[PDB]
Amino acid sequence: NVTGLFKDCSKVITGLHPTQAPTHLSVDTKFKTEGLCVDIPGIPKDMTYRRLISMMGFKMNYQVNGYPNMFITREEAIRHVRAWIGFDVEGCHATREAVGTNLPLQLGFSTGVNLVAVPTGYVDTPNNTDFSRVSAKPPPGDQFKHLIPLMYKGLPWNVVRIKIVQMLSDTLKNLSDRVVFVLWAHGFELTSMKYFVKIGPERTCCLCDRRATCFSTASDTYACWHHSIGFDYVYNPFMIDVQQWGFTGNLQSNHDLYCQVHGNAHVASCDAIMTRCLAVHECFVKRVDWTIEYPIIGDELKINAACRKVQHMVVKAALLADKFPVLHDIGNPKAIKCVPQADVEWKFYDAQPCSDKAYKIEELFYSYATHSDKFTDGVCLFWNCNVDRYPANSIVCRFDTRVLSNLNLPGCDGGSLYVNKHAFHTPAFDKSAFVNLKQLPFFYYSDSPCESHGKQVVSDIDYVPLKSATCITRCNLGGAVCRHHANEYRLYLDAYNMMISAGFSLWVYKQFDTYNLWNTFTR
Amino acid sequence: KMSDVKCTSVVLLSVLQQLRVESSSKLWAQCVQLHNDILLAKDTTEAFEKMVSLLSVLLSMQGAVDINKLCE
Amino acid sequence: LTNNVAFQTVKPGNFNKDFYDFAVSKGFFKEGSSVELKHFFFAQDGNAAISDYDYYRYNLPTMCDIRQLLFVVEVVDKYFDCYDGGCINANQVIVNNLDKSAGFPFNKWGKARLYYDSMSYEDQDALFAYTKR
Amino acid sequence: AGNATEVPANSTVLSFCAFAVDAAKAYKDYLASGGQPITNCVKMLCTHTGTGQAITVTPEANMDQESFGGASCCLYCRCHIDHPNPKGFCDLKGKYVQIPTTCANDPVGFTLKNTVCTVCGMWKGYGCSCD
Ligand SMILES: [Mg+2]
Ligand SMILES: [Mg+2]
Ligand SMILES: [Zn+2]
Ligand SMILES: [Zn+2]
Ligand SMILES: [Zn+2]
Repeated sequence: NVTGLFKDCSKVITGLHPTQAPTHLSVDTKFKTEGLCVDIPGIPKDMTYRRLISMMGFKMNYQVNGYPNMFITREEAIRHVRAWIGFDVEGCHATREAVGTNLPLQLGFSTGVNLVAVPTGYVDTPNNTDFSRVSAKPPPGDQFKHLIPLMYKGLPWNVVRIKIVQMLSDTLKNLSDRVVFVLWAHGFELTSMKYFVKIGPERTCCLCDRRATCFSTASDTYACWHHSIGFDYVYNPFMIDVQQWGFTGNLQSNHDLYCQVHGNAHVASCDAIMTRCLAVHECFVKRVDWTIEYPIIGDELKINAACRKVQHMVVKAALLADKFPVLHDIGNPKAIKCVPQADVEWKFYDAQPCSDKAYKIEELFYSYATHSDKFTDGVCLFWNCNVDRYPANSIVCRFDTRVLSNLNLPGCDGGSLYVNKHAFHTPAFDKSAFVNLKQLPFFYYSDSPCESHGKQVVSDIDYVPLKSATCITRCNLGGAVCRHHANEYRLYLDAYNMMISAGFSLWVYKQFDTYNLWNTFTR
Repeated sequence: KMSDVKCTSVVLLSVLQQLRVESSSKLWAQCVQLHNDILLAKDTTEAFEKMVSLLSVLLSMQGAVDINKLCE
Repeated sequence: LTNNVAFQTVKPGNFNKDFYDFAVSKGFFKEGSSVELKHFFFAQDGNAAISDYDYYRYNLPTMCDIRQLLFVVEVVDKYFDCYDGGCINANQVIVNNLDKSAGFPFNKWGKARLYYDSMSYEDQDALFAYTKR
Repeated sequence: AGNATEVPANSTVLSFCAFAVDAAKAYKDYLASGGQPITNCVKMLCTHTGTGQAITVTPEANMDQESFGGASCCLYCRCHIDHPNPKGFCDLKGKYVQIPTTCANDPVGFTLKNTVCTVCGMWKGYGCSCD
């Protein structure tokens, strides 16, 4: 048999002089005498011939000990989100001096970048091979008409590969230490990646210590993401084949199933975004795993501690304010009381009851469609759960998906994929859910003794001059300090601001009011 | 990255101008020329060489004691 | 007017580093992207004013086709028949921001507030009547 | 159109060596880990009489060495990559090469490793008049 790899595309019919023919199948047949070759001095070697060499069907699945795999499995990809980047290419056919092969033209990534490159290909010469510019034309498909003007706007390839290294470098320098490309029509993209990729044994950066992901041909040196200026080769990408995962028709119809957000403006970045959106759906819109971990990049533990503090405070305050008989917890897979001591009846619900504590954790998938008229006693508590419109009694805390930060990564469909430890995927944000509630207004409830020295009451507890009207912590009157309460108020305010800047929004039943906390205070 | 070059060039010209360099005349013309050329450049390398040529001006004078701020 | 020609220069803009750090922190200004920095505060050197006043050399005497002009002027006028105009007294003009420059040589003694505040309505109407002749 | 050129038994090797950064060491590591060497080389027909000098204009073997189509031996010329000759073309494109029939099963490996002594014009070890 044969393959299409290195399939010649020149239009001349005569074979090559054996001494300049790369293989035993690409010789001419006058020399072919019983599978062997005999030099016939009646004909000499040509001294001018320029045969384009198609570069498709590469097929790379080897096993060498020093070299890392290039196609990774599904689990090794799930672990390394943060590093996924879509990829799509558009093509063009060769015209006059050759025919039968495609050349890369427009490149598109998950970022909304679109590069165009002049058509270039690998030509031969009687002395060597050659990377030169060749003539081409767009595909005769009508929908591909938005490619006709692009054929005179190209760039020399070196500019393109430098731009690519730079775009990747400042997209990923603060997230991963690699890159994995998600792609669909695997073959042609692998073909295109001949232009700017180079593989080889694992290496570490120079003047930095992280693994190296860049190559420079001039100086012959590697680089990480940070220290990579002037370098023009990606040194060890990883890949993934989404269509390999058991999908049927074109990705357009497949994506069209769920995400109604990403339309199709006719470019390549659109295809890249759709591919990545689909890959995120296929692996993450399910239930969240607790065995997957992620490194911290960074500052995150502050956000976590802030969430702890604010949860404790808000729930304690709501209880002491209204004194609910029963606390209908919801969405808690670990029956752990947030406020530690609370005489209120404390339920636990979930749509995923654990093995143990299942007797505590009753199975329950909430939906306002049905359970709207069920828990009309006490109050619920939707900490980070994600349902439709919440019941008029609740204490919801829901992550807004519109904020920008390096922690949450775009997902489907409009909902984004938060990543702290174990990746949480949250649906799109909308207002219809909170039609029964109102934003929790800031406050600070304390209930404990005061400074000291005095350790009694009015008025021997140390006062400093804090004048704020919302630290509801009798002892307090305008001098309102008892040191303890004062710097505690400062700390908690800082924590609240950090939490609510990270993205989380709060809400409370409409009945809430602060004054009754003062009413509690009078002793 | 290139945006960082453009930005630091803006700040450098501001410092020069507030060091009274515009009093002299041909020097200020050259500084303005280099600044406006950097703001319109397209590739990083030649922008960097214009940047060093323009910083040489601030270094050639003894108004700013760099041995102080270079303390990290 | 005076013994030595003045050379005016144009200073460069000012940088708001906090906002730039914010915007690059949230992932903006990527290489090769579409949105970017294209609008700056360009500086000019000495002979900037005169080198721009010199741009009038593109104004040349022009003789117009008198008949077609005399027709299009009528049509243009017809585009303009829904309004109403006419002289008004001094006590009906509306000046927003009476605190701008008053041209030369009046800018040696204050802004437009002064002259609009030191001439009674009689003097203003008299000035109008004067320029009508 | 065009004409096919490589047999399916070469796809992995050719790809993995056309993407590498050091084609020579890549191929050596490929062999050294249980690989099947490259094999649709053009094979000549001659008298096995003449100089032992492999690099020649016309197939000139002895009873032991074996004439091969030169250009189809330079790995660089085979994967369609650039040559490391500082300037600037492969030399084996145009000539014939003669390899000891023993090792002449793998032509490309031999061409990569051994070299012709400049004096005797023959392979260093197969054979050389020098010393
Ligand atoms: Mg498209
Ligand atoms: Mg496409
Ligand atoms: Zn580095
Ligand atoms: Zn060669
Ligand atoms: Zn010798």
